[PDB]
Amino acid sequence: ADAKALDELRKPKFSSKYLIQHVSQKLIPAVK
Amino acid sequence: LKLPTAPLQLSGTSAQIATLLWQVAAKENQLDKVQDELYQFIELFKQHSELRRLATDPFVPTLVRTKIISSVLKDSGASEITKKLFEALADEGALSALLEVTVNYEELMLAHKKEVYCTVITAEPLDKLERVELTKKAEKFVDAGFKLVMQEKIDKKLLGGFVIEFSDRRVDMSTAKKVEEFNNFVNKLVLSI
Amino acid sequence: PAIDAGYVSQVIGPVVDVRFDGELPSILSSLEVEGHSVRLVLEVAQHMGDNTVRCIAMDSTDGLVRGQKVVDTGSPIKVPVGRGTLGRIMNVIGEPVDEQGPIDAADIWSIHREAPEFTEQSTEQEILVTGIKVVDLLAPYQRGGKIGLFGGAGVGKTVLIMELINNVAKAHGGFSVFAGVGERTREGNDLYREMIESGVIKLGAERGNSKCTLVYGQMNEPPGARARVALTGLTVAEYFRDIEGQDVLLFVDNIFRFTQANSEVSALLGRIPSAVGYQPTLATDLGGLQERITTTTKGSITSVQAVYVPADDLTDPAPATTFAHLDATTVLSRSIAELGIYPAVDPLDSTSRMLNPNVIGAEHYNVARGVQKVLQDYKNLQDIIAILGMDELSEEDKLTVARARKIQRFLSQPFQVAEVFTGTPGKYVDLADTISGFQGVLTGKYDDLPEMAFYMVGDIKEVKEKADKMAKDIASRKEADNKKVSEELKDIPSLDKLVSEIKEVVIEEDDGLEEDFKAE
Amino acid sequence: EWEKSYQPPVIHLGRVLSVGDGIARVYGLKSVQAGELVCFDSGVKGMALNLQADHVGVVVFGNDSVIHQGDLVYRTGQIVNVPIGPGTLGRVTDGLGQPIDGKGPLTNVRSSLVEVKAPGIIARQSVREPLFTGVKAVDA
Ligand SMILES: Nc1ncnc2c1ncn2[C@@H]1O[C@H](COP(=O)(O)OP(=O)(O)O)[C@@H](O)[C@H]1O
Ligand SMILES: [Mg+2]
Repeated sequence: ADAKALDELRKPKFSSKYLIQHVSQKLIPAVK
Repeated sequence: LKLPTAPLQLSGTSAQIATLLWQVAAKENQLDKVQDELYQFIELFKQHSELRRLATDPFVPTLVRTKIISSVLKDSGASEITKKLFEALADEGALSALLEVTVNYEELMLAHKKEVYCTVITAEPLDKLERVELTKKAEKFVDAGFKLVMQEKIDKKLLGGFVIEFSDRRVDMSTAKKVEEFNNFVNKLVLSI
Repeated sequence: PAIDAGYVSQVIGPVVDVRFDGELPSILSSLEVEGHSVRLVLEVAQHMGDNTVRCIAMDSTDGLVRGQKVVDTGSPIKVPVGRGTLGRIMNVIGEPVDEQGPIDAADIWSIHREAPEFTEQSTEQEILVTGIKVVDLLAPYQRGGKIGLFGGAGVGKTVLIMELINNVAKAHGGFSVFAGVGERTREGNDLYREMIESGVIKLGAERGNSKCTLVYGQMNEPPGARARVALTGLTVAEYFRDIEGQDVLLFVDNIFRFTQANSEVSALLGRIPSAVGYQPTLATDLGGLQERITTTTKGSITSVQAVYVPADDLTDPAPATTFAHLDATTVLSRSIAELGIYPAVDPLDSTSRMLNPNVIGAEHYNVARGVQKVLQDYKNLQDIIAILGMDELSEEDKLTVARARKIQRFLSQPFQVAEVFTGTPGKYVDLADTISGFQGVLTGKYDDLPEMAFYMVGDIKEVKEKADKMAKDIASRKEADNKKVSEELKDIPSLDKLVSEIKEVVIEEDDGLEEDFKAE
Repeated sequence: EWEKSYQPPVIHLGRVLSVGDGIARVYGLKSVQAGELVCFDSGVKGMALNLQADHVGVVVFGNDSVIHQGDLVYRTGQIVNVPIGPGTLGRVTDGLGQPIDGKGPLTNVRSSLVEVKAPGIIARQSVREPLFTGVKAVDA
């Protein structure tokens, strides 16, 4: 799927950051 | 084979991923783990433009898509279900489905914790006894021992009482619908008598 | 109740998608919906692919929710068959609809089976004398063969099927099965009451001496029921052929409604349509149904099926596919009915495999070919007779035209089942009487009679009886009007004596409608 | 006795996904019946035609220009019905049983379904009594 539950995914809900701060340390060499 | 059954049936090909993602994370008891892991990618797709290029741009080769997702997820202690999930979507180019798997993973997680998000609209803000009256009055609308999570809003156009907005259905226990339904019943009864 | 119970996934009219959590049903297996207003039986048509089956409902799906639990019977639609089904009425799922209690079942058979194999086929061509002149002469029916009555929308292929019932079924000895597929419910009630009066269907304690089973899937039914009631009637006939081992008659009114009901369903089973708008699997559905209606070595099924033609078009694929499955074809045409010739059988479009000189004899086959030669030679003269006039043909041509107008009227016949709305008594004609009379018209023994001497008569004696009956009529002028009514003495009363006898009726004061609507 | 027996029935909602070509696709209505009369928030009724896995196909009894994407569709709980009874005699109604002659609401009337199965073989009898049309070409 519906829309009104899917507009709520525009908000940050992660409640942990052991991936979002990890991937930027390894995305840019992998795409370069 | 022998998987735990999903809490509720769902739609096609995007919720069927999230049903299967729930059905293997329940055998691992990592239901709250990957629901946190799915949410981190949604902010990750919000940050980097070279990462959501792998889900929208149709000119990246399907080798370079499946290598970059593996070359990032070698590490960080992400769950082995999700690093098997993202390699399944990167081989098929279904990385765009993650925004729709997550909203279908949510209500599977919601019906596993048996919570239902409702919304209460009253004429005035409540007491602490009026809330425990309202909770057991509104517990007759859910179909099991569901932990009701209320939200509170105010409309003085209602002249007392409450309505519940379950986002599927609505029950109007207000006195405004009570008096207009009363007047409809009276004015239709004198239509015959 | 977790496994072996699936839930309704989606409902598209008569097509219900049912989702099972595991251990799906087989195709053709019947399912039951729990908590419907009537008994709703679904029959699995496809395995859609994601633990979803796709079913066709044998009743209306109005009131299905997409969560309803659907139990699987583990078997196809199984109907009662046997001798306790005789004199009863069944619907598509085998339930009684005559309010005579439960059906005493010698067996509970599935309505789906394969056709009998090649080695069980029997090649025996014996004639079936029907009493109908055009049928016995120009397209004779096989006793043990498949018979088709083609025609569309009021040409007379139900009065032909009732005359065939009245003639063949009463003088048969075996059992009959009437499978009403997609027809009027008035006609099914008429046949049931008419068969009660004739003793073909007996009620109550002497019920087992009945000679007919009715299976009714009439035109008020949803398209899942009409697409499968011919299979139920076929199964009731197949039990008598295989197990009881005897000769039966299967009258199927409008086998076209089977094709049409599959054509209604198949638009929603998600298929590319075929030609005129029909399903792609037309010929194989019709073939797999029709290849079960056969005579085998263990029994006989004489199959009389009426086939509707849409828009009076024989090139429509549902009649054109039916044409190959039939031994005797009887094509009823609308223009012959508009000429007043009833039964409106086109003699130049109806055929038989019994019209063979090694089967029916030499003089019968020769008389039939001579009648068809005269009728074809007249059909080739229709344009110049229309636009130039009758007065410009040759003498042999206008002898051919006169003999053809004689044998067109002589092929018509009063039916014993039409005597309630015509007034003429019905005329069963023997086969030898038909051959003798048509040989008489062909050789030229009867060039002297009028044309209307041949119209609606039994045989060659009744054309001469009607000739003197209609040539004493032009001499029928009697004297003095034979009154004996002028002032009859105390036999004819006055008018106020006659109004003095007629009873007063009571007129009940403005329709009384609100007093009994509030009674409920 | 009405007020002592008064239960505000849980109205089941549903958004409109897509309207046009005379048919709305309706998200939601997970408990709706096939052939049920649904009611849009514009006051225009509809009939739940195709119950799909992800939406409900609703044919719209009326002009579909008043339906928007995001409109709410309340189900009425019953298969498509019209008011039948002696209170319809004399009244000019539209195709859903609502009176268009402006003579007020249909009093002394009761709703019944429009999609009823015809009476079966054992429910009929033969047609005996005549119906005189008053046309002598017909009645003769
Ligand atoms: N054998 C017949 N003799 C006289 N009239 C007939 C005959 N068959 C049909 N008719 C006339 O045509 C109509 C159609 O008959 P019926 O057999 O019910 O046709 P169908 O089933 O093809 O619509 C009858 O109501 C009657 O008026
Ligand atoms: Mg008919």
